[PDB]
Amino acid sequence: SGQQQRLLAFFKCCLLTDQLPLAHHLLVVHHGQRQKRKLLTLDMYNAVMLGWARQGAFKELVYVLFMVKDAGLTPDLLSYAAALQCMGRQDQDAGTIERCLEQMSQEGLKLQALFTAVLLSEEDRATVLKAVHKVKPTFSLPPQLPPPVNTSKLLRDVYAKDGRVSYPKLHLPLKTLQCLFEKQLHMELASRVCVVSVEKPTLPSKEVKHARKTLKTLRDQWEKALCRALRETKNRLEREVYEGRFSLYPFLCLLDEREVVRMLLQVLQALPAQGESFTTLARELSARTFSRHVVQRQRVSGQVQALQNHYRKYLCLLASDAEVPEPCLPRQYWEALGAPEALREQPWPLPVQMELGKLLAEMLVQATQMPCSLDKPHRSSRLVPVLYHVYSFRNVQQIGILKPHPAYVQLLEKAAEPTLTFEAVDVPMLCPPLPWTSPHSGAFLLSPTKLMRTVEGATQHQELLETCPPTALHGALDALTQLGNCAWRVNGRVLDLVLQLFQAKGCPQLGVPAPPSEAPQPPEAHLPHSAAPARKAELRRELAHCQKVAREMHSLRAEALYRLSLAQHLRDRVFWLPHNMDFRGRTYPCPPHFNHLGSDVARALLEFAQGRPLGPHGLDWLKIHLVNLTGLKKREPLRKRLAFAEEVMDDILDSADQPLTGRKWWMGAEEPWQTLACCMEVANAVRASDPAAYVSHLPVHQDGSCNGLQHYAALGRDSVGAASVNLEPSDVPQDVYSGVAAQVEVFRRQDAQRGMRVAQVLEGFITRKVVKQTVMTVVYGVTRYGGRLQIEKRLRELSDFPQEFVWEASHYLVRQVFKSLQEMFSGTRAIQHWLTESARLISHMGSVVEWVTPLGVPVIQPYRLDSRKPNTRKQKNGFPPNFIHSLDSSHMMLTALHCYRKGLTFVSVHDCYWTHAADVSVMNQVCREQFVRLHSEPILQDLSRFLVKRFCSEPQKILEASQLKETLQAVPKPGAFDLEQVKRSTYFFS
Amino acid sequence: RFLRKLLKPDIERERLKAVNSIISIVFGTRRIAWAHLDRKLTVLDWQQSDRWSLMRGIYSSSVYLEEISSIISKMPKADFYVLEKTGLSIQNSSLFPILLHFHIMEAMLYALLNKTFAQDGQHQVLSMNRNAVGKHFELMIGDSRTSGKELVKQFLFPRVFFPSDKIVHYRQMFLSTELQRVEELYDSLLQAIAFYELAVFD
Amino acid sequence: RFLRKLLKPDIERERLKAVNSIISIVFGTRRIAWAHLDRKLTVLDWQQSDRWSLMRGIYSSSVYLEEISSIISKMPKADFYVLEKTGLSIQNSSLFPILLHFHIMEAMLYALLNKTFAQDGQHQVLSMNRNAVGKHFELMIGDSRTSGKELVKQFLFPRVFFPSDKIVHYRQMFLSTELQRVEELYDSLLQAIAFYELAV
DNA sequence: ATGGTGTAAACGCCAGACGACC
RNA sequence: GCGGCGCGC
DNA sequence: GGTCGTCTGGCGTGCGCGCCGTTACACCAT
Ligand SMILES: Nc1ncnc2c1ncn2[C@@H]1O[C@H](COP(=O)(O)CP(=O)(O)OP(=O)(O)O)[C@@H](O)[C@H]1O
Ligand SMILES: [Mg+2]
Repeated sequence: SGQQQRLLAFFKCCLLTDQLPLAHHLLVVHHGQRQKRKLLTLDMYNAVMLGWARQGAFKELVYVLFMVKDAGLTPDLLSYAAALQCMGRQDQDAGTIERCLEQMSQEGLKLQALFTAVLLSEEDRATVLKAVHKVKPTFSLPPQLPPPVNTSKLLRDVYAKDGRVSYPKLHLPLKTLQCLFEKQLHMELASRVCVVSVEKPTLPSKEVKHARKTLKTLRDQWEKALCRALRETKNRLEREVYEGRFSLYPFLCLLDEREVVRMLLQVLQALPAQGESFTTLARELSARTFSRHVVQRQRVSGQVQALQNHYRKYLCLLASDAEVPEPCLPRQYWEALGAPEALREQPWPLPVQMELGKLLAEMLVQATQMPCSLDKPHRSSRLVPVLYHVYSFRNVQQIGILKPHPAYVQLLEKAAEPTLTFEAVDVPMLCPPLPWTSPHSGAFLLSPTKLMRTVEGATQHQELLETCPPTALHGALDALTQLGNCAWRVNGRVLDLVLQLFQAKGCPQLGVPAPPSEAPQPPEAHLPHSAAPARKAELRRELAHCQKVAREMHSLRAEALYRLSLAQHLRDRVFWLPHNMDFRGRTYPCPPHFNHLGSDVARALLEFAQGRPLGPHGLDWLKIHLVNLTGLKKREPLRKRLAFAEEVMDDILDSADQPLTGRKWWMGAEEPWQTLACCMEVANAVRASDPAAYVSHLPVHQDGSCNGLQHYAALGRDSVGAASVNLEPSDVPQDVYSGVAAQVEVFRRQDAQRGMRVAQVLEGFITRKVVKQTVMTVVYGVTRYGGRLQIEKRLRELSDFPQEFVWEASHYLVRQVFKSLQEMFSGTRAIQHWLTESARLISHMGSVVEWVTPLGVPVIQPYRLDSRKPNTRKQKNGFPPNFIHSLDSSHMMLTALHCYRKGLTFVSVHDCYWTHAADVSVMNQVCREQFVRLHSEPILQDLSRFLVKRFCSEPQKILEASQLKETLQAVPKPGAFDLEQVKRSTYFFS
Repeated sequence: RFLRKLLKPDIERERLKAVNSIISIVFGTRRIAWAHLDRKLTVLDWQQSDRWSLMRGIYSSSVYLEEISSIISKMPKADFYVLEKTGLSIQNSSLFPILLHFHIMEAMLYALLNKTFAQDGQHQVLSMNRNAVGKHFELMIGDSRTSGKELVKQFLFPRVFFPSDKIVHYRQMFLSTELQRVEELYDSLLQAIAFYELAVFD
Repeated sequence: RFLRKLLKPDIERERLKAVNSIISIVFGTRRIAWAHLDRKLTVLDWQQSDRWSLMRGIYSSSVYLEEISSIISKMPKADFYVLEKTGLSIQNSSLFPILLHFHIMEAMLYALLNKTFAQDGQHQVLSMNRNAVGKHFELMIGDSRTSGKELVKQFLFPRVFFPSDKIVHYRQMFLSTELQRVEELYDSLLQAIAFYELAV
């Protein structure tokens, strides 16, 4: 129950905090209680046994065994492990050891199984093995002599020991990377990092430094008072133990008072001018105490030195001046040479988590007293609290908040304070990350990271990942590690220009915001007398409009300031970005503020740290990428694109030399800043003696046509539609969303004759973009309401008319030309139906949908009704969109795995692949081989067989089970088409 | 002049000078509370009412009338019933379900609890502005009102008299609010004391 | 199938089978009106209020109690009191003042008319769906109701059973149906006829 | 320079519940 | 979690 | 006890990140 959960959490925490000798006076007193002795022998006796087995002891485990015997429960072969572990570090007379061995042999217990069942530490296991071998040296077992190797058909060539392979290395020596690792370790032992802001400060004054000085002495006084209050409350809470129970103070005694006062003074500076939720503050305090405890326990246990030694050994595989006896994958090399062990920490339940946050919140406000009003007179000289409780309305509910004092806010606003704060995990790593070897082992040095992103709860994905054998996940773990081992650096000229525009009034058309000083002003003021009855209403209506614009401007400038300050911090450095995945297999980076899945400015400040010479064919790909990023032409072959770049050489030179002075040609492109970076790179490459010897750092992008559709045409082979999405070879690229538009608009050229308002107001507004998303989603689940909601927003930004009824558009494609859409795309809808009917019949029997990807990753859907019943509509509308989004990720991971074997730098956005200018063709061949490898196996038959085995096994009733059987056994017939034609298509991922 | 803003009905001062008992009512979105006084600052009744069926998405007058009748059954007889009035208005686009809940509770307690109004036309239920009560006790900062739990904690642990019959009950109520504070229970005593000190006992 | 959506409160069928009189009340922004019947479809009283000091500015319980008590003191005594229920939505950002007025007056009427509720717990005031009566009279266009002056013009000026003494007064009252749009408040008699036709 | 303070009334559809079924 | 916004595939 | 055919209501193509504010605004005459 709740109290059992509280005691289990308390004991499991305090054995980790080295406070078990302090907490030994709780279970004894609670067992002395008669009525409260229930829920005490369940799962906490082995916890204190393991904690006693962690460190040395002298006749301390006799009490545990006596209490277990008095309770009359089964020791379950875990107390004996603790006894063997504590038998070391002490002289043993071998007294009645034969009796102990007989007791081990009797009572149905056997050896060679508790070493993994008890799951002690490596030191404890070694001590137990030594104590066993000191008496009986015959018993000894090896864990595993050969490492497991995958045997699947799609992953047979990667793990094969034959053939010659080339593996890339880093560009930095060993000592430099050792110092970088030391810098990141010292940066991450501190939980926060301070960054100077970007805004321009002017005119300090005497009252400014007076406010700074009174802030300093106030903070010193608060620190002393907070330390005294912590000491007094700890002394008060220590007294209640011997005549009470459930001491909450050991969790407080975990952290030193300096850490507590630091986090409490640094959390007050970020508290807003208005109040905050009291429960949210309690949650934040408990979460931050947990996060600090993790790093403190990791650094006090000696794990840091072992990790440093292993990292220094492992770094020779990446170093530029070191050699290895045999090359291998990073995961296999970390698996060899030894490995550390994951903590596998379990979070404590809510009653012990929120109560201590409440306690710290009550501690902070009571013991912080500002010297009365902070005005210029000092006549009062009284002590009043800085914070007060205020009962308020927020959302649609009454909520109590914790509000500051107006004098404190006025004091804080008077200073400049160009310092910004950041969490450590929000910034990129300054050292290469850890490899992915398990769902538990991660990428950061000290902070644990989850492999599957979940919004809230959703423990079924983790259970499915842990249930499958470990060899299945190797092909995804290797891809995640390879994407994590890419080194980056910051472009400088672009950052300087961006800061120059940022300091002086901004430029909102380039994506950089504008300051609140240039917010719009009302055209007319307000008059008290009612000069006109209509004047007052319009005055209210147009003076209630500017505030929303000002608030939006404030939000945009805040986020841009954060991003630019973090970018400015990482100048003249090299950094790294790890990766994770969601529940359908797609991959994302961990640091949110600054990565490559962002806007144009976030992508134009990133460059490859290691450079490659252009080679014979490196400059042409740069010009093709420049034309691609311009976005002027997306329908022509590569020759016609590279021809265009030679005509704008003067514009490239003028934009590279004087950006903001001369002709601003790089403005007006779809991606201006990326275009400017590419122009600078190309101009530097051109003005050289030998262009083919120039070292370049700019990534080149290759994207796929329509990846969701492209998988449909091979799950069942279609000679129609494959040509539509370029799966089959052709000279000029073929567009689905462009060809749909011509039929969709054919009627309006010849129907405004009957006469309609919506038809003749448009006049050429229709394009590829306006219908792109709706035409994309028709293959997936879509309704007319979502189509209208999509089309309305696209009509909003276009400014020609505010008569926004978008129904002509939603019906015209999903309905009037929908048959034209069936005629345009047909036979892909049979699976779209078959899978939806199968999902419907599974859901009516009360079951969620689960399956396995062709690589081996198991995938499940979490939609449940408000244990709980399956939501039928949400699990039949989401299955087709969530089935293709696993296969595309499988294709990406196979392409990455076979691209790494030839020595290439590979980083991937969904559907778009990035590489050096000299390494494009190899990736283009690997992608078109791996698509055929992936889609030549029968996918729908295996899916049908897994569905039948998982669902149609039970003969509970004849009718529903039989109907499920004949729906799952019925499969659409694949068409006559061969998959050996992908290898010669030029625009498949181009 | 000040009594125009303090109390909303306009009542002649002679009948205020001879009042005997007063009950103060504070509404909430999840509870109601009330207290009783007997001109010697002697507290006799002070209770709350939790576990409602209202404010859960249904606004039907049948359950309102059943719940109000159950609450009004235990309320004893008195010369006046003073009521708490807030500063919410119709102008807020949100916070309208809260306002709709408050006006229904006020109107039904105003239509009930005034038994003889149809005969002689004497009012017996009246409002009191909450900002004025906070300013009397100096609980106002930043154009807002603070909690007031520390004031009533000092009283319970010459301003107000206190018998021994309900002292342990309210100290248990103080301990319950230490775990989870509620201000509907605390605003009742402050409003009653402010009434005996402004309108009566000049 | 109907009585679960006709009447908002729940009551036994036998009590609805045995009735003797109903008072039907319909309110609005400017005034109210009511009518009386006597179990054989025979009118006895049919009145309306002139004007108010309400709904002009602020909302106060004192003026509401004054006006409601002053109006109710003229009511006759009957068996069941039935009042309309308009289905406005909380979700609509507009129509808040009229909704607040309607809910306040519904609560006041339920409070003050349901006499002897504390002793005997039987409900005496009921809420009827307006769209249901609109469908029964079939004047609904599917989204709104039309004017109901046609039925009262056809019935007045063999089953109507108008008493002979009240003909001249009712005719004099109806002769002033050319201003203030008071004829829309004549749906009280229609709702009473509908109740007698769906309760027996 | 400052608080004081007032016065502001836009539509389909399919799948779970409900009065009638047995 | 509610509301207003903005970005990526 | 078990149905239960039908009739009324509530979401509406799938996944992932960031910022802000809880109506103040405006008037006031000292
Ligand atoms: N709005 C949306 N709704 C549903 N799925 C979407 C989506 N946008 C993207 N996707 C998914 O992501 C895939 C990628 O679509 P895109 O690669 O952007 C086609 P595109 O031709 O590259 O668009 P573009 O021409 O504007 O770049 C789709 O096939 C689909 O699976
Ligand atoms: Mg694409």
